[PDB]
Amino acid sequence: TQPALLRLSDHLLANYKKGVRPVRDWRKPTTVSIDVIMYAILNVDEKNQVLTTYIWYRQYWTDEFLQWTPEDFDNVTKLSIPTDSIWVPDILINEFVDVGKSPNIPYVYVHHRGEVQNYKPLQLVTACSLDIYNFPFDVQNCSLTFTSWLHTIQDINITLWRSPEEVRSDKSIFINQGEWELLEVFPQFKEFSIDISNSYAEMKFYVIIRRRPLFYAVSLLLPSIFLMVVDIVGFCLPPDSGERVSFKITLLLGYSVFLIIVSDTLPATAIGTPLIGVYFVVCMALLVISLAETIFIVRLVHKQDLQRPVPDWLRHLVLDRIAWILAVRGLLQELSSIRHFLEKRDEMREVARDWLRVGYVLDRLLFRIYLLAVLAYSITLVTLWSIWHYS
Amino acid sequence: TQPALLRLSDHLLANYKKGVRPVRDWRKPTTVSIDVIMYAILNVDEKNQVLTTYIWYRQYWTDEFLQWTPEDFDNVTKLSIPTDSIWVPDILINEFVDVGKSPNIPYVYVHHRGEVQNYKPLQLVTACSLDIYNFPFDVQNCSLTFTSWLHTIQDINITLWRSPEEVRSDKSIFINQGEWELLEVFPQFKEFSIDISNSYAEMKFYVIIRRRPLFYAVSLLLPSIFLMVVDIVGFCLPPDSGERVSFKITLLLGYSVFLIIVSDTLPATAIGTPLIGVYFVVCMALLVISLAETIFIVRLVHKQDLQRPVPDWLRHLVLDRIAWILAVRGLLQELSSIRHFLEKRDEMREVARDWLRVGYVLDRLLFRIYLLAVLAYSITLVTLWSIWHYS
Amino acid sequence: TQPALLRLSDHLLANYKKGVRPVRDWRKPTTVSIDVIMYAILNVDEKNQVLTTYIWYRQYWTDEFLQWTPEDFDNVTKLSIPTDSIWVPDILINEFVDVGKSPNIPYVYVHHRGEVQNYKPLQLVTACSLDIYNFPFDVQNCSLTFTSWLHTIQDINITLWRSPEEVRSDKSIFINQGEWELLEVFPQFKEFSIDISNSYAEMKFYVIIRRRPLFYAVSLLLPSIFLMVVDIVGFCLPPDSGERVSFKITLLLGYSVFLIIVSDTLPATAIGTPLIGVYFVVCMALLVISLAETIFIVRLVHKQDLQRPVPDWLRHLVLDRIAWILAVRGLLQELSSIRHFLEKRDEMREVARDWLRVGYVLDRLLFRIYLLAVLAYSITLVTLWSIWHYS
Amino acid sequence: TQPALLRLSDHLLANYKKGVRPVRDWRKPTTVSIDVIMYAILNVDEKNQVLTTYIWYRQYWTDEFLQWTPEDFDNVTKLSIPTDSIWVPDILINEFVDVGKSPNIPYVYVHHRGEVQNYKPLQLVTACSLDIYNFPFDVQNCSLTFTSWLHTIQDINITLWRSPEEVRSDKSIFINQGEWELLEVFPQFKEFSIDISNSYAEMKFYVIIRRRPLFYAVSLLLPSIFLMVVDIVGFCLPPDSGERVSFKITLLLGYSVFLIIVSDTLPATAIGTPLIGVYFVVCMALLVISLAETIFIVRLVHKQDLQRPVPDWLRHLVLDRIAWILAVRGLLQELSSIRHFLEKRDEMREVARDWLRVGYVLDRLLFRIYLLAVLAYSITLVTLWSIWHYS
Amino acid sequence: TQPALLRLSDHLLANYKKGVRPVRDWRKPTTVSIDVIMYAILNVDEKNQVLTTYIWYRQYWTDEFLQWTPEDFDNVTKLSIPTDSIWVPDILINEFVDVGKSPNIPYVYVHHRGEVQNYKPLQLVTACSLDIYNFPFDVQNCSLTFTSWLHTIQDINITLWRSPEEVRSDKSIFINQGEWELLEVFPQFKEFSIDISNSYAEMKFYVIIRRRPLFYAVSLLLPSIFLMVVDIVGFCLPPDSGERVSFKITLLLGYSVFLIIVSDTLPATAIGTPLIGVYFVVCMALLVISLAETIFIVRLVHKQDLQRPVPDWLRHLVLDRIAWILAVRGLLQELSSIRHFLEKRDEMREVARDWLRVGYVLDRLLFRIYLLAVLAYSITLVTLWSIWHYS
Ligand SMILES: *[C@@H]1O[C@H](CO)[C@@H](O[C@@H]2O[C@H](CO)[C@@H](O)[C@H](O)[C@H]2NC(C)=O)[C@H](O)[C@H]1NC(C)=O
Ligand SMILES: NCCc1c[nH]c2ccc(O)cc12
Ligand SMILES: NCCc1c[nH]c2ccc(O)cc12
Ligand SMILES: NCCc1c[nH]c2ccc(O)cc12
Ligand SMILES: NCCc1c[nH]c2ccc(O)cc12
Ligand SMILES: NCCc1c[nH]c2ccc(O)cc12
Repeated sequence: TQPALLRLSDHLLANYKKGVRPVRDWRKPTTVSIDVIMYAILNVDEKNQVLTTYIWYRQYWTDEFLQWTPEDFDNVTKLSIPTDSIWVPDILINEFVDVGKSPNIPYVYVHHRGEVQNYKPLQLVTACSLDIYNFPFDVQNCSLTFTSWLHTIQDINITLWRSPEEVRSDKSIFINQGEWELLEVFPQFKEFSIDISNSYAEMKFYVIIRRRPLFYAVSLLLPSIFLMVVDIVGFCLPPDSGERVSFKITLLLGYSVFLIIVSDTLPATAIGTPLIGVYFVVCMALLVISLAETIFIVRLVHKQDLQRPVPDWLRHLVLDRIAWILAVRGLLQELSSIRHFLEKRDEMREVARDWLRVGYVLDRLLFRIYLLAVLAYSITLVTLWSIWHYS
Repeated sequence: TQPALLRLSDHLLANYKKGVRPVRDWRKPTTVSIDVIMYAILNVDEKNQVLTTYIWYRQYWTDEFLQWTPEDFDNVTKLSIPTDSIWVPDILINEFVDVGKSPNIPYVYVHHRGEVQNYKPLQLVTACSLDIYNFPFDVQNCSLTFTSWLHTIQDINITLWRSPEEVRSDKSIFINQGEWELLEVFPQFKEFSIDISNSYAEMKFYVIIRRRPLFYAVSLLLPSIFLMVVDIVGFCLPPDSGERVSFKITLLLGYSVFLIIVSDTLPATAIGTPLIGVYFVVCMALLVISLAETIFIVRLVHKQDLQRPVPDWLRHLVLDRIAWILAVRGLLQELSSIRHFLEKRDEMREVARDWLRVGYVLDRLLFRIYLLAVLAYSITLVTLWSIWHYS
Repeated sequence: TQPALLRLSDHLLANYKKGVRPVRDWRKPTTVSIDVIMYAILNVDEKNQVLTTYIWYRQYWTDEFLQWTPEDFDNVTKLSIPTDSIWVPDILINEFVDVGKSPNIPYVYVHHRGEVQNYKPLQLVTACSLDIYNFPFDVQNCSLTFTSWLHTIQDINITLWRSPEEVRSDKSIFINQGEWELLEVFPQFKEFSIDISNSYAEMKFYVIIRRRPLFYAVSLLLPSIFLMVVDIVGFCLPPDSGERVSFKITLLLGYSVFLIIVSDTLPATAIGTPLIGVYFVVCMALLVISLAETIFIVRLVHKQDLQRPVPDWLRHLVLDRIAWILAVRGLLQELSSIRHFLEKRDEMREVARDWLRVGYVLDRLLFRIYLLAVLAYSITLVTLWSIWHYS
Repeated sequence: TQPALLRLSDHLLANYKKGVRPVRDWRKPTTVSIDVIMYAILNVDEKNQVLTTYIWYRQYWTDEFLQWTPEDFDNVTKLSIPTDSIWVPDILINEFVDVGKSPNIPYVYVHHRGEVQNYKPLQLVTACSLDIYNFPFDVQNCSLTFTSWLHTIQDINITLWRSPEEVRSDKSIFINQGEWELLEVFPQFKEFSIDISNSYAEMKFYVIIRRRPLFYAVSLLLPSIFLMVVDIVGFCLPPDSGERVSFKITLLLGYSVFLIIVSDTLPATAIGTPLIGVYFVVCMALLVISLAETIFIVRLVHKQDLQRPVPDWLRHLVLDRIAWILAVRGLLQELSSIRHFLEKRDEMREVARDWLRVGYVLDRLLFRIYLLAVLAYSITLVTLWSIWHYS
Repeated sequence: TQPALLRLSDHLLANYKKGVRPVRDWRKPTTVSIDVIMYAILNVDEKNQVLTTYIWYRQYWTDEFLQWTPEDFDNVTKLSIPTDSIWVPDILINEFVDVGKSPNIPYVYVHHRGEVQNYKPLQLVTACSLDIYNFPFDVQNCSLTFTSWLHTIQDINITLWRSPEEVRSDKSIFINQGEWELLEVFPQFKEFSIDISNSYAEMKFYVIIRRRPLFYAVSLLLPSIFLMVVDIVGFCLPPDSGERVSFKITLLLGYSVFLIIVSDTLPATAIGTPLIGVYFVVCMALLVISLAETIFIVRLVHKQDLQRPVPDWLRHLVLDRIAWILAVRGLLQELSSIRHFLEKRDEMREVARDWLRVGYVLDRLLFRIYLLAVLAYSITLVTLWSIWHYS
């Protein structure tokens, strides 16, 4: 006698004519209204200039083909019908490496005022620019864009639906102890035109994502502590001995092994320059210049050299002080010959005493240069931490 | 004359109207009833904060559009019809990296009471948090979530169908000799609301998965045995010789090679800190401080140094004791000169005898410090094993 | 006037009603009949506890909806119709990492007796347990399983169709010079029941796959030949010199480099323990205990030590024998002083002669221990080869 | 009373007959008109001779089945209908490794003049040849091709639609601070015929893509600065000592480690030869020839050798100058014997004085050879930079 | 008045009955006619015994359901209709790892004689055997196979359509400067039968693909040049000194590092044996036997040894020659004692003179053995190059 409410859906799906743009008047544009929220962001591999994310997407647009009345229809204000039989526009992410593995979920809402609602989960992995000027503290600024690809500015209207102050702080839905944390987003409207008389719609979502170097600080500052340890063990030894040389070549090789461990654990891109690794290579360069000085001291303690201290080295010293600062006859003859050979034997020692005073001064000079270099890098690190603390 | 039972399926599929929400009364919510079991869990790559699993999923929901009578229908209580022609809700896993490669299997059950049954195998690889505070013994706690994505709390009711005590212990179906073993799961009901007047359903499955370090114990405790072997071979040698130095630099390089073998075989994440590797780096730091002490002993056995034992080293010693604890004339002249040169020749030996007593005491002091460090780490390892044995 | 035979297919496809379970009587179960053959097996990556294969699958089941008569139909006993319009059950592989990239091939056979035939190529990559107790000779036992996922034991009957003796030896179709070779398979029937009054069908295919170590034998036995070469070059040298020490530290580092080359070329899993690498680490442990003995001999040739040979070393020796086994006065005074200093100069040599006899005996003792260890490992390797030759 | 404009779409979709080639006259070919723009190019992995890109594609073709009149149709000049119901040709990229993950976007334009418009985003990863003759400055020339795969030259006409001067410079739409930058493209028309009487259409897009070595210059020129540093520290030392040998073997090993760091960070292909790495291997070859010379000098300072300076070394020197350039008797006897033994003791020194003058000249000769080699490589590098600056 | 030609396609698609095997008489088999061409072959990763290719595929088969007349149909001899509405057989590649990412392109040709034409691009990555007996020159022989998977030998006839002499040389369509080049292909027909009374069709395409080692020759022959350089620097040094030992241990470690660089840049499979790397390991084995000889010479220059030259070493020498080839009394007493101690002091030198003549001869003997080994390997390399030049 009395059928169910499903015939009402037949009255919702009698003569719909799917495929046509749903408007009463054609020059009046239809209005879609969109919103986005970020549940949890996945990892950033960052080698391919790429980033991954997984967001929840809300939209609704006025369909105007469907009228419902509250009377005699058993008060079904909200009801779900499949999206494969109704109209849907094309809102797409751009600059993407591939489309995310998203489900279909064919259900959308219909109501009395005609508009159709849609919720969808979608993930996107896309190419975007990141700054690696400072490695442990990264800005990681990016921008996503949505557009009506096949429709124009008088075809589909873009509505953000929400006041930007509560868009600015959306931290109620976020996963704990993640590596990357978000601080604020910024919605704004633009337009891009390729040629004349063709203007298409564009919506953009500005994103600031931030990671803290809680793991990188302990694992990266302690190699600098090891640098200070090898610097202060390169301090108390006399420069004239070769034992510091035989230690420091193995120390340079072990330092290169430990730093290539750190740098292949964390490699960088071909676009940006990590200045921490650049300063590590500068330390390796200053250490091999120090090793050139070291083998100069190794050659300096030899007996045979032709070097000039009078014409120009005195000028360098003055410039430093100005800017920077019968058988008894045979018996006596043979014993005097023994005395002469013994005198030659301890005559060996006087040849190396003149050399030892010069190279120690030049070693202390280049040690002061390296100390000012380490102090300037410490000022640079404190300044970078203060700039990041300014935020 | 008499057709087959397939016309009965025509009576089951005459006027179904697929796509409408099947209810008699609209404000009365439909009830789905769900259950999950885990046949075998796949490997966890754990670098991407991700885990893989493969589970079997059971659900059934009251359709109410289909009535069957036991009389005159040849007693077909249970029969299979394809799922592409009937209604199905949307129950989805969240925080997933991609949807699993699952089959379609278009067959579902219909009965006399109206409800439709569904069995499906599904695998999911999803992002989840893991704790790497202690590397060989891992808690590996996680949580999965199912929800009605497009339906609300008065739309679809979630039913767990099974008493939680027999949910707590489900070990009848599990694969032997796997790396990861499960102990218990915990079903519970929650609700999340983003804004006002919008409350959606949520079901959560708590999972404890556990691996035993049967391979990691033998392969990780034996490097500590090698650490004790190199510690006790660093004990019996006299500190004044350079042979311990020339061995210990090669020993430190070989120890670094063997430990980078262990650590690139098992790397960690950028979020958590493996304290075993941290203690290995602490041992490398104490060994290079020991090497700084070692080259201090190498410089200590030289003849030329200006060090003060009287003003402050005696204060350090007191502080340690308080807190821690004619031709014959020419012949005689020349032979006396030979005696004088020979006296100088064995006068060389007395200059190095004063140094040798001090550095041995400081070496034994820092050896006691390292022994207390190894003993404290042994207490820490036994305490961690006891905490894991508490479970 | 006379149409073609395609109208016969219309008589085969007039009122089929796809989607219903095809039976005359419902409690009588339909019978599927299945068979499998393996054309070529792909590689096993074996790190993820996973294996890949590509097999050919034959099945046929009685449809009973389709009757053909040999009279007046131009003798079409066998004809092909698409499988998208007819019924098909669900026979699935389990414990799979993902479904194989298989084609569709929509053609199946129909005949006079009603049953429908199906041939399909399908590949599967699935998780399965492998034994790595012995690395070059692997058993590689596994089991695959097929089931009716949505049907019960009174719904679909499983038929193997072939006598198990000719299932046991199927080597006519196999690719030559592959790494993995199969020997026999074993078909058997089981049943698994999760809860009461619910019993589902199960078919299992037992598989023995085997690889020969023709590459691993030459590349793995020759490092043991190098171990015997370094053992016999560690034999003829006197232990008192440091030249064997300075060679053996570089030999241990080069041996570690060559063995990490072998072991990162062939790594193992986190579940099983490769005992060949375990014995390699045992050889490294015995070599560093030998190196501790070696530096004990290095300290043994020094002049200053306080060791006790009388109280306990004699007890150790007895235990080894029991279980294991005027101016002329000034001239004469000064020349006698020269004689005294020269007597002291060759008095240096007598202090080191007492030490040299003890450590050679202990070195030969630990060399006998290492020789018995290598001989026991040779017995173990011959025993393992004999156990594999037993098959 | 008055229906909407959707019935007009019914008048657009009444008797379309999708699947037929839309022409009035068959021998008159239909005309497609195409254009391409490059929004942002992705990274080039370049190991697989492959490159990735993401472009925007515009096309339109005359359909001629659809007539619209401006009168009485409410002025709908442009309207969107789905592309799944209308005709579309096959324009495909060739030599592709796989098809890009592109969306469907089922909407195309229809107008009064009959032609249908289509916009699509598509990415393609394809095999193409690149030149690695010079590593930091790469030409990276390539060519893409579009064709009508199933249609012939009298079937589909290809139209580029745009004047080639404004095709030549299209830099208004390009992403900033990318690694690869484009300069110009070149459109042209060709034709390929496999056999006789079969000629098919072809369109080709020539692409010049360019990367700047802003990261590679600083990271690659500074190893050459290190090469000059080790060259000038190999200058001031005397060749006769072994300290330069013991440094230079460790210097060669450290140089090989640093260069294998650079070369496994940036590897090359199996097709092209990177001449910078070739010159690095040439420097390693000249350094091991220098090391052979070095150990020749090491053997040169020994006392026992049989070498001929008279017959042929004088000829080599002339060729170099021409082209390149009672008891007292017992007392006296025994003291004369002491004099004879002391004379033998300082007779040791005269044997090594003759050798030292020759090898220094040959060392300076090969140092001049290496200096001319480094100077020629500097000329080569400046010439290559000038050729790239010519562009 | 006069409709278009699309109604003709309706006359082509009125009563087609898709899904039936199209024949007039059933026992007369339908004939497909196929051809293949290779545009460009992709890279071969060769670790997984796998190869990739991308080919163009041409086929046509007689449909016989469609008749066209040249009269009154406006001369449409060739026209395109979609392939989703017409019959298509199943021609598949076998032994494939996965199906290639191929497009759909739903357009096929129909004509007056009834047959339907099809062109398709398809790529396939498949498992196939390769020979690595000689590494730089590879045969790389393979075979592909096509078959009618679901049809028998009286169902579908295979036609190659082209004379085999012009199949033998098809080099008009091939990409320049690729790594792999093809020389000839060989078409032939076979048949495989699993059981009795079941014989299915098979077509096979034999492929010879060839790569030239233009990069491998320069990068692989120059390590052999380095082997000759280290061999000739191991020639001029005297064997009695330890300086050759201290160089050659570092030379062996550096040679192992350089060769593991070459061998992890180019690794091999677990099936085949690369004899170049085998000869490299043989050179390492002969060098460590040479190092055992070297440390035998190191022990040979010591003063304390008990070796027998008389009983058996003379027999070895004969076998080599046969097959291979008052106070004055106190003064005189004390000065004679000084003479005796001085006589003992230069009595040290005579003990080491007897040893030095033997080990040089044995060193030259093993050097001749290594020279014959290098000469035999040179003969082997020239012979392998001549065998490859025979082709
Ligand atoms: C299809 O082609 C045939 C072959 O040319 C056409 O037959 C001839 O067409 C010419 C062109 O006008 C006439 O002059 C001849 O008289 C035709 N032959 C005969 C026997 O009448 C045929 O007309 C073409 N079909 C159509 C529709 O034009
Ligand atoms: N799981 C319920 C879906 C859901 C809840 N809140 C949401 C907010 C936005 C969105 O796209 C989706 C949602
Ligand atoms: N072959 C059917 C497997 C099976 C048996 N019982 C089950 C229960 C739930 C489920 O998802 C699956 C199953
Ligand atoms: N994003 C809107 C589509 C669009 C704008 N400009 C374009 C240029 C070319 C093209 O294929 C497409 C477009
Ligand atoms: N543009 C069509 C390419 C093409 C030309 N001739 C061909 C022959 C065979 C084939 O598969 C493809 C082709
Ligand atoms: N070309 C058909 C291959 C084939 C021959 N015999 C078979 C038997 C079973 C099977 O799945 C496949 C086959």
